Amino acid sequence: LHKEPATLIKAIDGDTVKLMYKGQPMTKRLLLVDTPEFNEKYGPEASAFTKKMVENAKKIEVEFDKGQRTDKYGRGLAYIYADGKMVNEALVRQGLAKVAYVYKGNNTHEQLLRKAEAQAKKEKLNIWS
Ligand SMILES: Cc1cn([C@H]2C[C@H](OP(=O)(O)O)[C@@H](COP(=O)(O)O)O2)c(=O)[nH]c1=O
Ligand SMILES: [Ca+2]
Repeated sequence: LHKEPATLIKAIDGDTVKLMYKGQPMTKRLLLVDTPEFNEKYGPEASAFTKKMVENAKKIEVEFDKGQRTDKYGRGLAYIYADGKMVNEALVRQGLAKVAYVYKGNNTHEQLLRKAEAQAKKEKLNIWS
């Protein structure tokens, strides 16, 4: 996989962000994770965590997996990096997202994320508390 440049347009919620990618505005949905909706428990914390991560970043990168790059809603499916740190993994490590939506073909970082989820659950963090 390769990292490609993008710039933040707007934080949306815990697992979606609006970025400018190849010069077009696009809503990116984070691969392999599920954050609670803003209206559910830890939803506001997940949105806040992602917002901080992307808004503080000096460099945001998008990394597509091997499979489909857009979902049925037209959202980009990607791993997103903020100054080299993966947002998807960070949310999971903090117990603010579950590993989820693991489809054959877009799952290169599954093991990495499940490893994070295990540590988060061990520490009884947030969703696991
Ligand atoms: C993460 C991801 C979600 N999706 C679709 C599945 C779900 O369809 P449904 O909307 O019919 O349930 C939806 C969940 O996204 P959200 O968690 O943002 O609601 O996004 C994909 O198709 N591929 C993916 O990799
Ligand atoms: Ca969600």
